[PDB]
Amino acid sequence: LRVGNRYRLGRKIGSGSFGDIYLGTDIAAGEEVAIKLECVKTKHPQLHIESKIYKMMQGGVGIPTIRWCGAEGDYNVMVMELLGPSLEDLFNFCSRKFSLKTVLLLADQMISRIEYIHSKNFIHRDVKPDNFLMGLGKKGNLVYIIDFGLAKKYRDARTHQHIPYRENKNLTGTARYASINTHLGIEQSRRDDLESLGYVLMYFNLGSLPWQGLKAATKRQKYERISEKKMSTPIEVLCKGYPSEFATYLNFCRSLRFDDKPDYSYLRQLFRNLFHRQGFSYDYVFDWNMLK
Ligand SMILES: CN(C)CCCS(=O)(=O)N[C@H]1CC[C@@H](n2cnc(-c3ccc(F)cc3)c2-c2ccnc3[nH]ccc23)CC1
Repeated sequence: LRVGNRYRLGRKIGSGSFGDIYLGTDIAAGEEVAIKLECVKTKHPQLHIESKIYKMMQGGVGIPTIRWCGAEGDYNVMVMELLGPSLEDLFNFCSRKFSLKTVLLLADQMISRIEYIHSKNFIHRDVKPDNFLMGLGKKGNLVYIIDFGLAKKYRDARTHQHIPYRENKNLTGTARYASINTHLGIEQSRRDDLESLGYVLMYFNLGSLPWQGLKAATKRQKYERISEKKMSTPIEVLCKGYPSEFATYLNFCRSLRFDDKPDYSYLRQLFRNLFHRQGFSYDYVFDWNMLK
């Protein structure tokens, strides 16, 4: 099917926080693209809201370029430059084992993406391996962040007024990577995006997390059981047998005040110093690059 007069819509490659993802073609420029379709007659319309967030992020390192946004037949449409596999897919493909070097390469960029998003007055609130994609081709060394479906302003663009402290709030993101505060029902802010990244990095290190695969009656009960496990697992127990840097990072995030601007620089320098002790070079040879 034609889309925006110059895009041909391919096959469904997967699914977003809302809407389905297709792998299409920019017929005119001969480039493969990604196309998010959302039903026009949907009760909870978002794509246009999401689009405006992607538009504010344009020109950022590790932000996918919008090609086109429109309505066509039954569908609202966003067309992005095509990106590669997610870190969840690359991790599955690497038998759920990343070398310390890959974890440190990823962590350096991922902190930087989260910092760029915070600089544009938004929190992500669904930091998880699925929402980081590697580029293709010459961009194969770049971690991209995607999916602003659950994202939200934390400060007014002009006044930089932080949102107010609120409690009694639905766990909206992914339970596995949620901050301890998020489980307590506190409004997500910058520190929470970074805590989540912290649980994502330890997931990369361990192959899983201790609160992963908990049985219960309902989703509601499972979340409580995850909260209970997270809060009763000390950070030094989670990170036992891994470099102290992972523990130091999570401790620093758990220390951050609701409205604190995090020291992104410090946290990058944390893993950079360890990178240098380990004698690794920043040559962007990830584990999946070594497969043959
Ligand atoms: C349990 N299993 C079955 C579910 C796991 C979830 S999944 O669906 O397999 N995960 C992948 C789906 C595609 C990917 N993705 C999600 N949204 C966009 C997107 C595309 C266009 C757009 F305008 C806005 C956003 C993409 C995506 C896919 C490929 N290239 C991309 N260039 C920019 C986004 C993107 C995330 C990774």
